[PDB]
Amino acid sequence: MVEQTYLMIKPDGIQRQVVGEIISRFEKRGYRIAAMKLTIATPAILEEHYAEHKGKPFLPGLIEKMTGPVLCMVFEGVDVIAQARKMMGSTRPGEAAPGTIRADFCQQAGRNLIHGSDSAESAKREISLWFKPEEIQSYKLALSDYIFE
Amino acid sequence: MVEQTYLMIKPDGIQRQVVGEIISRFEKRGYRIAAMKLTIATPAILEEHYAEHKGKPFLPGLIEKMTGPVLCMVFEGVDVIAQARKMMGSTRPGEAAPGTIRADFCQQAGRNLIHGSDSAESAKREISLWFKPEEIQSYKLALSDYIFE
Amino acid sequence: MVEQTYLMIKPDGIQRQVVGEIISRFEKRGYRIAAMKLTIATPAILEEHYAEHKGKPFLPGLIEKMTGPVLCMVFEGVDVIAQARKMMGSTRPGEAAPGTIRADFCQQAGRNLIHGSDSAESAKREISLWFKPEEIQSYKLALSDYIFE
Amino acid sequence: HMVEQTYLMIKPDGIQRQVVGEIISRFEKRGYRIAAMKLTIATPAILEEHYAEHKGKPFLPGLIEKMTGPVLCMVFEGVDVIAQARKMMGSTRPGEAAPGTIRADFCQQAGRNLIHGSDSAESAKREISLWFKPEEIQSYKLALSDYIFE
Amino acid sequence: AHHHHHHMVEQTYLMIKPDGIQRQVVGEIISRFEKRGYRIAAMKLTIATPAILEEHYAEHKGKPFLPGLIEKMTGPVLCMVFEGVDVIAQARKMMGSTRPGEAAPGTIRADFCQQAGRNLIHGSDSAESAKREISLWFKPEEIQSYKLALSDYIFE
Amino acid sequence: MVEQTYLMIKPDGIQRQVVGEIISRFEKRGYRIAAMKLTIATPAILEEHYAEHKGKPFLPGLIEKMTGPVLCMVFEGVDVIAQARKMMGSTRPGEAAPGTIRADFCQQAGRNLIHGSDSAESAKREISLWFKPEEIQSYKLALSDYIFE
Ligand SMILES: [Cl-]
Repeated sequence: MVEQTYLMIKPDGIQRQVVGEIISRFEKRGYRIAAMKLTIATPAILEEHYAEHKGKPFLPGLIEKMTGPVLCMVFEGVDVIAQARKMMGSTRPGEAAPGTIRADFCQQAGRNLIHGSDSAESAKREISLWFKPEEIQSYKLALSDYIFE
Repeated sequence: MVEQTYLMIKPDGIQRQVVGEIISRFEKRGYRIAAMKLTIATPAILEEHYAEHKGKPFLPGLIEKMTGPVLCMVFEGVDVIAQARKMMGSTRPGEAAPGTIRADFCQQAGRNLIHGSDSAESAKREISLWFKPEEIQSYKLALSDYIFE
Repeated sequence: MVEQTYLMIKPDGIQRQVVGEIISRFEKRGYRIAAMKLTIATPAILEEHYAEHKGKPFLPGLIEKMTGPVLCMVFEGVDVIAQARKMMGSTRPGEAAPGTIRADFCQQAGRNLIHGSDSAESAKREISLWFKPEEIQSYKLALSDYIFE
Repeated sequence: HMVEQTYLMIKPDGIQRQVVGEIISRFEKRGYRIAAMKLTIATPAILEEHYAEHKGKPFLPGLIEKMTGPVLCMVFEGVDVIAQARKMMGSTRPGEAAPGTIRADFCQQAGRNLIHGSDSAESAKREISLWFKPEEIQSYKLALSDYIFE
Repeated sequence: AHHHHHHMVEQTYLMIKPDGIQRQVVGEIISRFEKRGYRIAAMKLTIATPAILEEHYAEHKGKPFLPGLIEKMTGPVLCMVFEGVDVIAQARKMMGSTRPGEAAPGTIRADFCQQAGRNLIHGSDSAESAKREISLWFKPEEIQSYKLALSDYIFE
Repeated sequence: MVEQTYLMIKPDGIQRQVVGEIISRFEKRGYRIAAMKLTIATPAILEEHYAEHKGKPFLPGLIEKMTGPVLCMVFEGVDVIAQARKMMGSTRPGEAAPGTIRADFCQQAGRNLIHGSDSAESAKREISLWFKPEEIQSYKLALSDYIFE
């Protein structure tokens, strides 16, 4: 049993031109790219994405920072939702562990390069929000026998 | 004065899991990602993509190799069409220069990891074939003053 | 005072073609390659290597997965037995720390890329199993004065 | 909005193992700004002042001897950079340092642990002044600031 | 579909010289050949001695530079066999010119080295030399036959 | 017989934060850092540095782009003046060979990341211009026996 998580490179990842490095970290574990799309995030979609924060004082500033180019991604793998969260590291980069994306690339939570789903429920919701069903691609990795038990 | 080229990671680039490395090579020069999407190429679109080879005996082999997951990309930069061709290297990896993608990653022309547009006209045609206009994203790189004269 | 440990790249490390990357991680700390040999592991030698697991339900599957090309290695360094174990990370990649081999490359314990000795006793036994004394090479690293206190 | 500056010094082992660029890249990767950088050869006299906290301890003479050689003096600027650089360097003893840190990734023993970084705000001010003249510290703004800082 | 066509493959003898061992760039060198989907068919660390080096460099017998070459090469070496399409000529192209200063950027010798006498790596110059060098440095049972799982995406 | 060349990372190399990568390319060949200093280039020193272009119409724009942070460097090696020029590649990145700094990082001559001396006479003049004598450091690389014949 594999699962799928929603990962999104934020505008700072695009603008600092580290998209390839981010993708490589997930490919390195044999996670499969099931979907990928460059878009420019808009306030209306971001308000849905961040619905859990509705009415909170920091939400307007969060939406402003995210209004820009983003790379929407779906990666598939064993326990990938929780594992991708571990790979990203703490929301605050100063607290994140060395070897994680936020620790290795970033300084502050408001520019922390990447978003990943926090749960199976949120991954399903986020994938549906950002991707159309036909944009999720089903194929098998050739090295599957050497990646999976 | 910048232009845009169509670059497509072929199924071998997906399956060998070098997508991030490929993207990083173009980001390294300050080329801007104007569009990106993962799809599974169909014979119908591939026949149009390779229309110049219609009626040639090798065309079905071109289509069969490409019938699989691909990463469609548009990169923007100065002289990017010709420069991306130089970065990919010769169609036959054995004839490509060290430091090019095909020489660094590949052995044979039928598995040469990546496609790039040949010319201004073919770039325009290929971008329109593989992307809808709403999928092309316009934004400015923050480091523009240090990339461009 | 240096010691030596036995490290073995498993068939998944060979087939995913990450041998050089694995070796570089150990070279990076100034560990010295004292022995190295590519072989195809057989059930007979694998049963002796994994003798502590005879009678366990997982042994037949472990032997099957290990019956393939392997890279046998001996590395020398201060505390290298325990330190290589730390560098590999937990047997289960999902529990391994960021920056370890298993966390960076793998998903499941049954395909976890590499073996390393767990103790001085096991290192001595494993080195003797896979290498004859004449295969252990003694030389001094040129940068020794800058590696060892 | 508040950044600080720390003193980081590549020790002679970092120079001789020719990993200076890799070390610098690790700090550049987080958007830390190079405010000062110079190659020098450390002398016993400056090392005794740098390591004044260890005066009288038995290990000090050997520490000075190993540090007498080429070093790269550096000042990096960023949010919480003093403590952050210590996190990135890892434990003084490489065997105790976390994977992904400089000491764990490159080193074996504390006496050859590749790099020094200030341990506090007071030590950073003292060490920056000790090793650098004021005119060697450069002020400029990173073009990527809007995407590094909140 | 995606399955490869049959191609004849070659095997070349590549040897990391003592400078490659001592500068601790073994992994980086191996990665360059793995990156193209070349298969490791054999690999062994040894210490090269004058007698075996004299046979390795038999074409240089009696030449005045041979003694110094043997001295440089007396030390730890990594013996390797890599397999791939046209791998003998391709590996030579990847190593670059004998003189690193003449080697093309992106080759091993241009990227790592300064002078011919410390140029990090040896590779066979022809099929006949590869057969002879492999026999010199490896026993027959040390050559391993297996197939790369990514063959359908490495080979056309 | 070794020589010394003057290499200078231009403001675009500082601002794109590729200083470490540049330094690593020269360290990779066993070139010795003999001197290194971060400064801010002024028009007065830049006019002397570019004295050969006195009176030419492009000189004011060149000076303007170079007025910013720069990393002054001296590297020592066999034939290092010519070799560093080869490693940088053509002044115009579009003409530069794959694997060179300018081809790998840059798009246009006006933002081409790095300067290197063009001759022994220019290297001696440029080192004297940008460094005080006491800033040149004399020491021997411990890897010398494995770098030099
Ligand atoms: Cl924060």
